[PDB]
Amino acid sequence: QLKSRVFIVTGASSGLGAAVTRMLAQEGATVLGLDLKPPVRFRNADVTNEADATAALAFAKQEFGHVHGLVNCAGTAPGEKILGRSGPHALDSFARTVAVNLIGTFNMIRLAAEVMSQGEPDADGERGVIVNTASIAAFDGQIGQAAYAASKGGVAALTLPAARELARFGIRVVTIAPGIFDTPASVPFPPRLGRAEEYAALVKHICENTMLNGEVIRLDGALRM
Amino acid sequence: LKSRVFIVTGASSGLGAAVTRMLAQEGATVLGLDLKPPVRFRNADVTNEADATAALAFAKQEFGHVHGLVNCAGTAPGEKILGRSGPHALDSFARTVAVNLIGTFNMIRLAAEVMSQGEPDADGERGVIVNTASIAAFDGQIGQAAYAASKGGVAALTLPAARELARFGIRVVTIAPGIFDTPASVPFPPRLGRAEEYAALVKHICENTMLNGEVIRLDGALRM
Amino acid sequence: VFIVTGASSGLGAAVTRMLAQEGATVLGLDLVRFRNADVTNEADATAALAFAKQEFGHVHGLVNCAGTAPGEKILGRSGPHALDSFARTVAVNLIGTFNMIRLAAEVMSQGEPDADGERGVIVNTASIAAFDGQIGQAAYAASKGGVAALTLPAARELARFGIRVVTIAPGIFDTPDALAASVPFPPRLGRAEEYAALVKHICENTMLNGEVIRLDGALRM
Amino acid sequence: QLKSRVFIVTGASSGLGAAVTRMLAQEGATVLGLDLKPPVRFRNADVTNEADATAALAFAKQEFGHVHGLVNCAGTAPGEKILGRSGPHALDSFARTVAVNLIGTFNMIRLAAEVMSQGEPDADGERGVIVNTASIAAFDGQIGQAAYAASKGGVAALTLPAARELARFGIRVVTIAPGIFDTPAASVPFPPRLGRAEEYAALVKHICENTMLNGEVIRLDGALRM
Repeated sequence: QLKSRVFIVTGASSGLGAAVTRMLAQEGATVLGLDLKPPVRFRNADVTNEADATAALAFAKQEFGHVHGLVNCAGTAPGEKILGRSGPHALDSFARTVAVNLIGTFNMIRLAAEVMSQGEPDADGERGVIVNTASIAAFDGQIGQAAYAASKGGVAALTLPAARELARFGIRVVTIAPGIFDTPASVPFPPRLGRAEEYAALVKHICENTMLNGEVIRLDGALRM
Repeated sequence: LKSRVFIVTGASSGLGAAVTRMLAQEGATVLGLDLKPPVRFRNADVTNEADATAALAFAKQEFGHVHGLVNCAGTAPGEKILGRSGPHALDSFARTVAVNLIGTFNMIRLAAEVMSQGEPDADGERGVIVNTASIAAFDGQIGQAAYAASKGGVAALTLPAARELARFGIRVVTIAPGIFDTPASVPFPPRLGRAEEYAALVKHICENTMLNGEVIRLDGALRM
Repeated sequence: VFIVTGASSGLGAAVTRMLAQEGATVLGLDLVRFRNADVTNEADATAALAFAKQEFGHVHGLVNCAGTAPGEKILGRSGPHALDSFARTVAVNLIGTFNMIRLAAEVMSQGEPDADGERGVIVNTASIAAFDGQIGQAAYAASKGGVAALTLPAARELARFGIRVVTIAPGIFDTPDALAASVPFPPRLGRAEEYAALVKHICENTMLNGEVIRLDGALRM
Repeated sequence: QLKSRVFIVTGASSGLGAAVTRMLAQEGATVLGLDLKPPVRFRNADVTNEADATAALAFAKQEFGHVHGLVNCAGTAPGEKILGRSGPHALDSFARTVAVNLIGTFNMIRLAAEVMSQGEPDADGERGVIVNTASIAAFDGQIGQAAYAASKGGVAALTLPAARELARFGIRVVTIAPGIFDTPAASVPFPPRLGRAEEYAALVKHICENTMLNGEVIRLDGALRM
């Protein structure tokens, strides 16, 4: 049960983050939802920014004493071709998508983990769970997804060395790679957009299933782009 | 899962026994198949067409319609391609491939036919097929050619199967387990898996409609 | 000295061509010298490998290109997929290459290492269906998926004797229409010689081991 | 043949880029060697800076007339734990490794590809080949390799969307994931040794010649799993 477990949810104001936050709250969990702007406490923070990350962790210690969970859902999925009519893909645009998607989730990991590390382990020796949001684009990059695919491919790659290291402290790191979700016909089955709640239902299952660790789980109705 | 009819392979022990246990406790009805006795149990050779056919008739008559198939029939033998004795016996590779791959496919093609004829639930779903590969399919070690190749063919089966079966609202998902205690080096949890953990992933797969066509490693982050 | 499986046509025939040009000795096997053999059969394969040892005195290479790539649904108009058809595809594609691997490896076992310590190189033909199985390719995907998974345990064991094991997963080749149009680049069918060319890159580059290499023009089915 | 073809190579001063530049020179190719420090024409460039990268492409457009080939070999490979004795992994250190390994290769790719774009197709219809250098850590990330692994995982994941877009113009994009090489061992199954940079170069060459190789990541690692 997640009851009285303290989770940090990133991208918490909408989409996958909102749905995870909601799921945790229904399970009696305690949540710090973090996002750039406003839609269980909510704080504003740029996950990319060191000082904002630090201050949200300091808010967590001070309000709650412990952190047992981190769910990285802050994310941007722009579309932009490597060679546009206009000229080449903006460099800034690519660096920014990498900064939000990859650097931000790493930033939340290095700092959340420091804290989970200090808490009481459970019966299995578990101290913490970290879940990240990659995307199916990490494996099936479509035209115009270069930045996005590279970004989420970095997240997907990060899972295993993070799992191997944090195993020491009994912290799990698992990554979900979602397909198309109804968030702010092609799909073999079910032939429809994923509902955020289905994403959250997998998140909770990772939280509960101690043997899931170091893996990237495709959640995509068998879609291949 | 309550009042749903599931067929489970390798049901007399290990993963399959834990899956039958999980299902029954969820109020589902289970036809557990295995070669030898340990919810009804019936003897069957998952490999044999006629035998698999008869098992599916028993289920059609007896319980009426089939919702679920969990392939947990397998063998995990170990044999060098080149031994002091000589090269790896051919019979032996073929038997491992018969039980793991050919037996899984057989159970899929016949369970699928029956699910095909059933009525779709609230999401349009007519059945779920969960397959047991192995982390050997990606991390084969010395000694594991037969098992690795055999489980690797089950893994690759997943997607063409889900793609076709989508037509009928049948999902196909494969799990790739690591080391489970069935009949030290693991990163975390630094222990063998309990079979019950495998059954709980299967149950989550049953519950989560968006899981389809995927191979899910369940192995405490172990790379062999 | 090379044994090439499925050497009568397709990719096997181009592989025999390429080694023939390179001035190697080839034993072509199929249902430079040919020899009629069933890759599946424990006897034919032994007799084949015994042929090769007395007639040739060593074995340095094995290229498995014996294959069937047939099409059939899991639920057909008529009924379920035939079990024997499925078993037969697994047999040719997977049992047959394993049969050839266990035997050729026994011989390459007993030969002289070169300057890199290499006694042998085995190249297997998987397929992209092993990762992108399209509807109707369950048997094909399953068996070629078996091949692909074999590569690493096999390379890890055979490392002992300096035998490398590499698998190629080709996309669409003109071997025995605009499906071609759908391959991103080059937008055509692959030529068997290009396949043979990678077999050659692999025989040449000692660091390629234990890998499945896509040769598919960026195609995803 | 690589004869008369013009290549840009990145991290050209040592290790893998050096050996690539060597093999291209020996096959009679014109080579633009980019790197930060010196040991075919060499220029000093930061593959990460937009203006350095634009200045290198203009240079090679004016100087040689075309660009047919980009080989990305610039890269760093720090090890730092997520949670170290001192404290958590520095933020900016992680960014910096992502910036050299990932933002760097993308910068070169977007700019080279623009130029390759503007040339004539060769006999196979090919205007370019881009080979990237990822690493086995993209799939087998070891302890301490988080930043390196994510970086290279980025590079690996880029390859298919790039080949898919750039197919339109006949530019192939292929990524090699090398294992342990002798660049600035009883563990590798066979050969039980560090790879020589020449063997990396030889795969780069195989890729330039083989038109069917596109959108893929090739492990070049002697079957090592980290």
